[PDB]
Amino acid sequence: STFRQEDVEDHYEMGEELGSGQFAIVRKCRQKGTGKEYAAKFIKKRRLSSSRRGVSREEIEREVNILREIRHPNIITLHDIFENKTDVVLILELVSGGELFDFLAEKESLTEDEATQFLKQILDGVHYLHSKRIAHFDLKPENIMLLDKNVPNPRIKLIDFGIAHKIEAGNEFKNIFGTPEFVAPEIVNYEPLGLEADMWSIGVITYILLSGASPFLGETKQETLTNISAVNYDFDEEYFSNTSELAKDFIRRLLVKDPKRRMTIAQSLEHSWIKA
Amino acid sequence: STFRQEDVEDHYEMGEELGSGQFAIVRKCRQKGTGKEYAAKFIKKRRLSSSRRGVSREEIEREVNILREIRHPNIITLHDIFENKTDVVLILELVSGGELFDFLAEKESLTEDEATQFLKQILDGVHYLHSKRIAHFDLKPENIMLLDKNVPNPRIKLIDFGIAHKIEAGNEFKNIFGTPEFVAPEIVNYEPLGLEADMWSIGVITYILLSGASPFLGETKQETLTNISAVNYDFDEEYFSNTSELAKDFIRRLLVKDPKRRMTIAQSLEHSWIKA
Repeated sequence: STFRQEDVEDHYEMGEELGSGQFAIVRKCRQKGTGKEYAAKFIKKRRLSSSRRGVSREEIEREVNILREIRHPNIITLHDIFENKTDVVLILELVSGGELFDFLAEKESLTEDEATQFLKQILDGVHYLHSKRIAHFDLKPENIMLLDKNVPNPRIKLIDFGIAHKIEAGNEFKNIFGTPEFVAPEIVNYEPLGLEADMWSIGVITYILLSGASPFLGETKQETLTNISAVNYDFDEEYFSNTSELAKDFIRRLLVKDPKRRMTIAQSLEHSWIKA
Repeated sequence: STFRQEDVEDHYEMGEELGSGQFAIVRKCRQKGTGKEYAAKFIKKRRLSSSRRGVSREEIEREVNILREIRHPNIITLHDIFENKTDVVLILELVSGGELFDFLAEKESLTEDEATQFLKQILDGVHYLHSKRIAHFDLKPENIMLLDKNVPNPRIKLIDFGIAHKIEAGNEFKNIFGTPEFVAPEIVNYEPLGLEADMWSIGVITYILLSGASPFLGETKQETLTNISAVNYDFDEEYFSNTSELAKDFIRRLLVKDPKRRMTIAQSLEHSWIKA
């Protein structure tokens, strides 16, 4: 594929920095032709043959390709793609209403009806992707952005696909990526991956939505990963004293070591806790 | 343990930024009491209970503890430790002569006698650590700094211990850390770890010193890790056409999937290729 070999500065005005990914730098920008505001994602390119400062070209295309197919209200849109020697610049949809992580702390804990209002939107977005055999692999509060934060039940779009793959496979797909807190045991153990890893993440997100705490985080990175592979977590009455058995079951049907016994996305939408 | 709960700015002047680690920010600084120049490493602290922006407190102490014991000419020294709400600030020795990665590209390839001049110093530093049962876990050209770059056979000190552990164990130690290119298969497969992982890294460094290329890097992260677990590499005549069998053997006795059959640090110093 080929992106626009042009100066992004010619068509978009840069300013206010937003996210700060590993090799990704996000900046709030302004389209000159219309005045519309967009979000520009700078992806540094893997330099001279053998290096690690930057993302590989082949890995950048993968992300673009996925954003191209993608088309769903609860999911980000890619408008333009630029490129130069050093960086590829994805012009993306701007979601100004802040991350879900930010939103949580200020409420600190949601009611089950509120929690399911957020969850339904995720499950819709994740359902759409899984239909097209796309695994996000990085579902977490930081990649769940609200359109408007100051409305009663805020509406969300999913962001960041630098790690998403198409599981278009009678193949084998393994590797280690994502944030330790949210990764499924197969990623931790370096075992075959599928769409099932995202269902583990949602289980973790849901735990965080209800309790506020992360089910698997420990005092060290080592320990966080031990807990995940072991599946060492419990519904600590502290938070789950007044949580329904259905809500518990939903989470308990998603945090299952064996990816096959783990719930799928269509089963999650048919659950009594989520279903109307 | 307890660090200096004081403003680092009161005792050291900041300026020129050097490295840019994940949660670590390195800055070149100047001691006020003497005028001596030091390197200040800012470590962001893991914030409200459940988070990932920053290193855990327990993980920061571990690094400090290791730098405290540490005492060897080819190894960095920790002078002071400060702390505030957000960051812990390690005042470290300043190594101005740039990274080994930087040095390589401008040469771009070393002679075996030169290569062993660098290697001996590493093996000495790594030997000292392994004696005290300390595994660096992050041996790579970016963590190997030269004192003076413009001298014939430059002298090096090892840096960055945010990932180093003491393998003081009738215990189990597993987790995933380091740069994909240099990590040993047991880290990739999430299997028990020991001092042996560092011997894999040196094998990789040595390959890079002689050839310039990284033995296991592929076009994607997935592929890089496949090659490591598989141990898929060959002495490509392109680079190794004129490389000695001893140099080959040394590398070949270090890139062994099974950590036990892999060479130990004392065996590496007794090798004909390294030994006087």
